[PDB]
Amino acid sequence: SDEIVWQVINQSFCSHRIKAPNGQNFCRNEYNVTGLCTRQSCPLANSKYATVKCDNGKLYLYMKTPERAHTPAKLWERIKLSKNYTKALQQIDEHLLHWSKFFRHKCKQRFTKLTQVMITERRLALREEERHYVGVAPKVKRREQNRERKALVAAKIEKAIEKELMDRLKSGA
Amino acid sequence: VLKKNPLKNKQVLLRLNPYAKVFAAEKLGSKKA
Amino acid sequence: EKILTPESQLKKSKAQQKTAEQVAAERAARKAANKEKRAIILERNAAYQKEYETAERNIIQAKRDAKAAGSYYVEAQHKLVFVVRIKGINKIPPKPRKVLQLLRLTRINSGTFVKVTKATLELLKLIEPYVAYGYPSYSTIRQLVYKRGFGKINKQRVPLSDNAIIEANLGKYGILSIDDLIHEIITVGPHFKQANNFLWPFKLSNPSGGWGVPRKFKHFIQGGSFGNREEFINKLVKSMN
Amino acid sequence: HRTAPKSDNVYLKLLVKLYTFLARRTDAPFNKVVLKALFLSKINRPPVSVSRIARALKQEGAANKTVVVVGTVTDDARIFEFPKTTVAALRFTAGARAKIVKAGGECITLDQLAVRAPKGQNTLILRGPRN
RNA sequence: AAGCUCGUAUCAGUUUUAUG
RNA sequence: GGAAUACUGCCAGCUGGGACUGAGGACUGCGACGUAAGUCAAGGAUGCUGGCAUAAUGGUUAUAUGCCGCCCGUCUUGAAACACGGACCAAGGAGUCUAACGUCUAUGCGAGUGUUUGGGUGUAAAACCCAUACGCGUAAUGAACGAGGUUGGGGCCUCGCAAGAGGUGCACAAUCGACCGAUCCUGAGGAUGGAUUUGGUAAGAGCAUAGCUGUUGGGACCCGAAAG
RNA sequence: GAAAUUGUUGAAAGGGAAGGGCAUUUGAUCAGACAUGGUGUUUUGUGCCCUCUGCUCCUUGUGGGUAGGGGAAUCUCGCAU
Repeated sequence: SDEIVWQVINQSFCSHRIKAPNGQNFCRNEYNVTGLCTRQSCPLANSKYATVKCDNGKLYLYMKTPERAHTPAKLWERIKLSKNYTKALQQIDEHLLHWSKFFRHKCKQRFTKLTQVMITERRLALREEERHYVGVAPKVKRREQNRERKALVAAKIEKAIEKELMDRLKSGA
Repeated sequence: VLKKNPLKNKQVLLRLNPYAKVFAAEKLGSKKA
Repeated sequence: EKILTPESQLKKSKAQQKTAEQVAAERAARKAANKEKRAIILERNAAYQKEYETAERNIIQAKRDAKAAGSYYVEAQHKLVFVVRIKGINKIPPKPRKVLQLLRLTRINSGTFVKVTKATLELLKLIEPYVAYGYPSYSTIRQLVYKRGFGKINKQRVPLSDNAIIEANLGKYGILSIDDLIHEIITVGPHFKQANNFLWPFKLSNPSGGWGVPRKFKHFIQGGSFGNREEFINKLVKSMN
Repeated sequence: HRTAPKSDNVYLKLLVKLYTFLARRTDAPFNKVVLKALFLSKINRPPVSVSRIARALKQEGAANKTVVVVGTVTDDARIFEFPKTTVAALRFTAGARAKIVKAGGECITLDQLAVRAPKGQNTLILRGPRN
């Protein structure tokens, strides 16, 4: 039963539970809509669930029902949302007919967040960066410091400058 | 959530003692013998 | 084919509609009752104001007639006194402390209305050094009930801010408004005890202008603070309040 | 001052929430009594023998009244003329269950009794001897 | 600390009254 | 002859100067203005303006200075005092284990309970099952005289809008009492008949496991006491 | 390569010693966007967009995946300027 599973996952070491310093428990399950391990939010403890996911740029409406609880292979019935904010929201509302207000509202919120996350193309389209984050290991740092000091010591910059000056102004102007 | 002290802020004062409006309009406080 | 609403959802909707109809009917009845009670409270307040004016005019006229006739006037005995704690909650002997606790004077600058009786007079005399009391006037009682008027509801100090609050608890004895409570307190009646018990003990601050004496711990008849100050108690309370 | 039970059983916790919900949303004293009894320890919840239930059934109108035992029902070999009645308890022993079923009666759980009697309709509560 | 009977008329480091 | 002023107390009278707080978070309520629409200082602040990315601002050290602060731990005596340790620092250091007897707590069974002394079995000190025995309890000092009648009793049902009235009642308490066996006598060898009461049954509650925890003996919270 | 401890350098303070707390000024010093868009419009080119023909998965649903031929003068359904 869901209640037994809900109790077994609240306590008794649910696999995906993150103990944040604030005390909030964060769920890392991909199918979760809020990412938090709470009631009516964890897909495992809820026979009926709805979430929005996307492999490619297309956004899908993943939903779960008790019918496929016996068949974990094809539990979710994803449907394409025909990417467009207004019509996608209308389609989500139509699909989630008579569903809980919580599920509908949070699915719409997840879809909106994912759609606005697609703006990442803006950063990729207008980046023209000349820095490209570079990491330097401490071992490389040591070889770039002690060797530099040795080169400076062996260079004899003052002596070289004096020799060059004594040569330039000894055979011409 | 917050206590509205009467004797000031006539708005709350009128909520209690509905005779306050009559008292003020009639100037009963300065009644003459 | 068309998707039909869940049967449980249909039952929930039917129950919600049926409950909402009753809620609207109750709201209309409550509005009508509130209007009627507001009218009743208005007429009661007018009657109480007229009664107070007539009483004061009669007292003054009786005093003047007694003066003119050459016969001494028999002033009515006082029946209501307000007692305010002066000393602290430490170093108090057990006997006065028990009386103060019985009077709900558990902290400094705290007071309550006490009925005047032969028995209560002895209690006040017992705790005379640690308390100051007098004869409150109508204005002081009204100001106290209006500003620091807190009622005791199911062991909770619910502030008094609406006639409905008083009516719910004190409506059994006919007290359905703050004005009714003030009238009962000032004019001791059959249900004075219940009204006094319902009111939470008053929490008063230090006087705005100060106690006015270099040493509080002395009899009021000798420049002190405690004792029995007949009329100066009103001024003391007003400064404290 | 008893507020919650010390038992870690999940089913007992579910029964406790159900009884608390019924008590808070029905104001029926019958639900409150069972809710309070649920928090009692094992020692405070002595078993109620089937013979004790049969003796208690001797009162008038026992057929129309169901019997509810907070603790566990234990079989008794000293009684054989067990009447036909519905018994609800947290646990039923094999012997007691067989005796109740054999005599034509029915044994149910606390939730079954609650659904059958949300406000304790014709419900009799029996407490076993303390010592 | 747990249990039962419970909210009262169970009482007072108080006062009067009564019996003396 | 006449008013005015001083003092006391009231104003649900009017109106300026200053300081802190902005708590709640879509409406449900008490209220006011308004014929109405609508508005409001009515169960907690809103609108506008000025400073800002080589920012605005914020954080650490000492000194600059308004005030306060006896040297830490243990132990004497009602207190302070006095007594014993402390030159500084890194590591170690102390209610830990076991046998028996118990309370509370949870589980499994329940008038039954305890697989593991051993055998079978085994992916091998791992995991699973128990033929007979054995520990505990299940019946007092015939329990049906009859597995008991009254008064209360958490609860249940009827009447009642409620107040309350009526019917039935677990555990548990008083009472009426009876009984198993026997006192205290008697006196057909010990029957019969009198006088008190006796500790409890009337319709079981225990077993094993696990956690905090109490007592006793074991080095027994750690070191240290003349020694045969 | 930790503390006690010792030496050099820099800074600060000091008349018969000091340390700590509430509280502010000062030097020195540290942190201080790899933030940068959003809205509806106005052109152009594309696509998962329009049109014709198709292939394939479950089970069958308010579905999923994937090709071939044509276009913008219907086109803001998204993307690009």
